[PDB]
Amino acid sequence: ARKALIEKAKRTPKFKVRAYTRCVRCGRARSVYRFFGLCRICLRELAHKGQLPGVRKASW
Amino acid sequence: DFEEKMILIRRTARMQAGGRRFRFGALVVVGDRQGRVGLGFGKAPEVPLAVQKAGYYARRNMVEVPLQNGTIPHEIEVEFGASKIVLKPAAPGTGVIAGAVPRAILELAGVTDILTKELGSRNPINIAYATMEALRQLRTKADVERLRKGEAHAQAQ
Amino acid sequence: GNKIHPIGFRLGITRDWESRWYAGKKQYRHLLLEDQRIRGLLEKELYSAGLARVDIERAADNVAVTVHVAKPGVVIGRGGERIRVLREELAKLTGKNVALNVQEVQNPNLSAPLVAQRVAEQIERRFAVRRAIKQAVQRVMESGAKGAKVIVSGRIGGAEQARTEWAAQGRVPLHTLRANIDYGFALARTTYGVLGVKAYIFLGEV
RNA sequence: AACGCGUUAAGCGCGCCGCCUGGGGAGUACGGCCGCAAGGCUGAAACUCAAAGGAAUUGACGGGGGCCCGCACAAGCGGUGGAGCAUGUGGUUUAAUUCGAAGCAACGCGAAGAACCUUACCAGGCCUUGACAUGCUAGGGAACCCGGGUGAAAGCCUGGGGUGCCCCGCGAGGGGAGCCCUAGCACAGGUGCUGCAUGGCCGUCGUCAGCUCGUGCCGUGAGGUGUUGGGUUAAGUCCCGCAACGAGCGCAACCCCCGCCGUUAGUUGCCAGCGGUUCGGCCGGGCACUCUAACGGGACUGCCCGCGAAAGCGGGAGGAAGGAGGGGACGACGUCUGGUCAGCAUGGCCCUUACGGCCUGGGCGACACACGUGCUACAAUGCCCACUACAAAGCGAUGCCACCCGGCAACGGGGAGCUAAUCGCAAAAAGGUGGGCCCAGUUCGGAUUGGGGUCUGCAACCCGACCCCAUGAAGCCGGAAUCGCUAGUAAUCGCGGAUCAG
Ligand SMILES: C[NH+](C)c1cc(NC(=O)CNC(C)(C)C)c(O)c2c1C[C@H]1C[C@H]3[C@H]([NH+](C)C)C(O)=C(C(N)=O)C(=O)[C@@]3(O)C(O)=C1C2=O
Ligand SMILES: [Mg+2]
Ligand SMILES: [Mg+2]
Ligand SMILES: [Mg+2]
Ligand SMILES: [Mg+2]
Ligand SMILES: [Mg+2]
Ligand SMILES: [Mg+2]
Ligand SMILES: [Mg+2]
Ligand SMILES: [Mg+2]
Ligand SMILES: [Mg+2]
Ligand SMILES: [Mg+2]
Ligand SMILES: [Mg+2]
Ligand SMILES: [Mg+2]
Ligand SMILES: [Mg+2]
Ligand SMILES: [Mg+2]
Ligand SMILES: [Mg+2]
Ligand SMILES: [Mg+2]
Ligand SMILES: [Mg+2]
Ligand SMILES: [Mg+2]
Ligand SMILES: [Mg+2]
Ligand SMILES: [Mg+2]
Ligand SMILES: [Mg+2]
Ligand SMILES: [Mg+2]
Ligand SMILES: [Mg+2]
Ligand SMILES: [Mg+2]
Ligand SMILES: [Mg+2]
Ligand SMILES: [Mg+2]
Ligand SMILES: [Mg+2]
Ligand SMILES: [Mg+2]
Ligand SMILES: [Zn+2]
Repeated sequence: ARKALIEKAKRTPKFKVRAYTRCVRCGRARSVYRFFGLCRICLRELAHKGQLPGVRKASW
Repeated sequence: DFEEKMILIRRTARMQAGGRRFRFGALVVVGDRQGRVGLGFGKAPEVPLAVQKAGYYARRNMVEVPLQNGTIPHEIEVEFGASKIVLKPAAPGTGVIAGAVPRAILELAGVTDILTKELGSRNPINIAYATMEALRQLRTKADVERLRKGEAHAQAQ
Repeated sequence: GNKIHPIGFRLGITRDWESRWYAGKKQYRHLLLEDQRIRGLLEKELYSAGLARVDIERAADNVAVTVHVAKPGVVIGRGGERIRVLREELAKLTGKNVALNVQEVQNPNLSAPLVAQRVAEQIERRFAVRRAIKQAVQRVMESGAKGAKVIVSGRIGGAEQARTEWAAQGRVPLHTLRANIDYGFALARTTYGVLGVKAYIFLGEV
C-alpha cells in the first residue's frame, strides 16, 4: 500500500494482462482471495469479529 | 472511625525463572489521640491494596494507653531486635520530640509531650513494635499499687 | 503472542455474526466490500455517541443496518433532525434501501467495546493509568457481570520503556466455550504513540 | 541478627584476665627481643576503595543425589548427506541483482502464483497542489467527448464537437453549486529509520503441568504455609495425610470430525419385492437399504473375581465403541528487549520541482562455490504395451467442457448439458487378467542438448508451460554425521482445492 499503488490497480490498464487484484481493506496484493477481495491477514482479523457472514472457525 | 497515619512503604523482591517478581509492604498506624492506637504491617501484590490491608491488622492490634496529661506515666526502655527504644515523660510544652517513627505512633496514640532516642539498629519495623511493646508495658500509679500491695487491697484503700 | 480472540471462537457457538446475509460468489465479494464502507463512515462519525454492535442483515438489495449505541440521541439530534442526514448518506454510498435503525446500549458497563473505549479514552485523557483499569473492572462487577478484566498495553504513562498492565476479578474462563464473553479492542492515541486496549466480560454459562 | 545455645549455656547475676574498634595495603615496613639458621614475637603508617562481612530467603546452577514423562535413547521401518533437476539460502558478481528472516524456534519461510504488471530496485523520457484527501485566494473554464502531430511509451504542443443545474429577470445576461484549467498557498504522499521508543498479531520453552491470590497460621523480616510428604494421574487428576480453608488464570468438560443406533426427509440420490423393459434404475411404482444433513440416544470404573484405607489398578462379561475410543479447535502467570515499521496501525528522526509521481526497458532467475528443503532415479517385489476393476474429498454458467471431426499429438473447429447429488473436470493409481523385456549404463534411468509445432498473452531473447521427433548425461542404493514416524501411524499410490490469463 503506497497509496498511488492501490490506484495503479483500481483503474483499468493499457492491456488486460496487467489485471492484478488487491485488498480493499489494506492494499497488500501479495496473498489475496478473489472471493473476499481480501488477503489472509485481513480475512482472519475480520473473521475474528464475525464480520464475514457464514465464515466459521474450522475443525475436523 | 479511626484516624490513621502511615509510617513506611516498601517494595520487596521474590525471584523466579526469567526476571524478578514482587510484592509490597506497608507500615501503618491508627489511633484516637485520646488513649488508643494500633499498628499493622501489610504485604500485597499492588501497593494501596496493601496500604489498605495494613490498616486492617492495626484495628485488631490495638493498644489502649495509660495517658496522663498528654504524657507518659513513668520513664521507660525496651529492646526488640538490636534496635533500642527510649521514652521518658516530658512536661507541658516540650512535645513529641522523637525521630520519624515514634512521632508517627506516639502522636496518633495521643502524646503531647515526650522525650526520645533510637539505638544501634534503626530499621523502622523493629523500632515500630519496639514501641508498640514499649507502650504495651506502660504501668499506672494505681494499676500498680494494685499489682503489689493489692494482696490485701481495700484494707489499704 | 500466544492466545486466541474470544468472539471469533464462538462463531455460532455462543455468539453471532454482525453482518447476517446470504451471497453468491459474484455478490459476496462486492456486497461485503460495501459493509466495510457502511461500517467505516458509520463509525468515524458516531464516535462520541458510543457505538457498539453494528448489524447489517440482508434481503434482495434491501440493506438492514441496525445500530447499538450508548447514547441514541447523539445519533438523533433534536427531534429526528440528524438521523435523517445519515440515513441517506448511506443510501448515498450503497445506492439502495438503507433501513438505518437505533437501539440503546441499555447497561453500558455490561458491553465490552464501550468499556474498552472509555478507558482508551481515559488514556488519551492523560488519567491515572492503574486506577483507570481498576475502576474499569470495578464497575463491571458493580453493574453485575460474572467476570471482568482490562488490559492496558502501551508505553504507559509516558514512559520510554514499553510495558503492559491489567487487573481483573470473577470468572474469566475462555477455554469454556459455553461461557459468553465479549471482547473489547479499543486503541488510544497519545503524544508518545499508540496504546491498544482490551476488555473481556463474562455474563454467563448457558 | 539468624543459625542455633539450651543445668556440658550462647539462660539469670558476682570477681579477675586477656582481646576487638571499617576492607585493602599487612601479618609487610621501622625498631627492639628471641634463635645457629630457616624464622618467630611485639607490630604501624602514607595512599586507595564505599565497602569487607554475618547468618537467612526465592530462585538460577552442579562433570550432587532421589522420584516421574516426550519417538529423548534404545528395540523396528525409510531417508537425507553422494548423483541430476526443482526450490529457498550463504558467499561472490552486478548500472541494480530491492527488502527482511539468523542455533533448535532463518533456509519450498514473508511469495496461497515476479515475463511488463506485481515492484520497494537500476538505466533512460518525464510530472510538480502532484496517481489521493478536505479546502483557501486571483483570474478563465459547464462537466464533458472526438482527432491529429512528435514519441520507446509516458509526456507535450494542438484541431473540433459541447455549453446542462440552482437563484433573479421581459431581456440580453450577471449572481451560485458542482466540476475544469492556469498561478500561488494550506497540504497531500514515502515499502525513508528505528521491532532496542509502541499497537496488534505471530513464533517459542509448551498442551509442559505448572502460575498465583484471599482470609488465617508462622518468622523482626524478605518469606513460608496453602501447592509439600505417601498413594494415583496423560495433569496441581484424584484419594489420604497434614495450620490450613477456598478461589482466579491452566488440566479437564461444553464445540466440530470419524465409530454404532434411533426421530423428522424421500430430490437432482437410492433398487430388496412386483409390473413393463430399446437391457441403460431405462420407465411405471416404491423409499426399503446405501447415501443425504439436522437434531437426539449411548460409556459411567456401571457388572463380576482379584489387588487396595481410598483414589486407582489388572484380567473379563455384555457392547459398534472400555477405561479419555481415534482425530481437531483450544496455548496459563511469564521469557528470549525473539519477529516484522515491507499488510495495517503510530511516537520520533528524515525528503517533500524529490526517496514523493508516471512511464518503456533492464532486474530479483546473474554463477569459480557451500549449505538447508524436496523430486526422480540408480531398477526384477521391476520397466513397458494392452484389456480389467474399487475411492473420498473439493471446484465450475465472465467457467466445467460430455461427444464429433482434423492432427502421430499438444490442441483447433463445431457443439449438446450444467445457477451444479441432476451436466462436467474424471483417467483414480498402486491392485487384477494377459503378454513383451532377462542383469544390461540396460526397453534401467530421463538429465542436457539439436530441430519441428501447439497454447496463454499487447508481448515467451533475457524469462514460461505443453506436444512430437532425434540426443540417452550422473547415478548399479551412497563418507564422517544425521531426520521422521508407537496403528490405520510409518512407508507407498492416485485425486483435489486455494493462488492464478499462463
Ligand atoms: C548488537 N547489539 C548491541 C544490539 C543493538 C540493538 N539496538 C540498538 O543499538 C538501537 N539503540 C538506539 C535506541 C537506536 C540508540 C538491538 O536492538 C539488538 C542488539 C543485539 C541483537 C542480537 C540478535 C541475535 N541474532 C539473531 C543476530 C540473537 O541471537 C538474539 C537472541 N537472543 O536469540 C536477539 O535477541 C537478536 O535478534 C536481537 O534482538 C538483537 C537486538 O535487538
Ligand atoms: Mg503506509
Ligand atoms: Mg495478473
Ligand atoms: Mg543486642
Ligand atoms: Mg549500627
Ligand atoms: Mg539441643
Ligand atoms: Mg584503615
Ligand atoms: Mg534409532
Ligand atoms: Mg527494513
Ligand atoms: Mg519488472
Ligand atoms: Mg521484539
Ligand atoms: Mg532486525
Ligand atoms: Mg531485536
Ligand atoms: Mg497434558
Ligand atoms: Mg508474624
Ligand atoms: Mg488440601
Ligand atoms: Mg508452585
Ligand atoms: Mg512443605
Ligand atoms: Mg484443580
Ligand atoms: Mg422419482
Ligand atoms: Mg425386476
Ligand atoms: Mg481444553
Ligand atoms: Mg535468536
Ligand atoms: Mg526469491
Ligand atoms: Mg481424430
Ligand atoms: Mg478443444
Ligand atoms: Mg541392475
Ligand atoms: Mg506418540
Ligand atoms: Mg496434486
Ligand atoms: Zn490484505
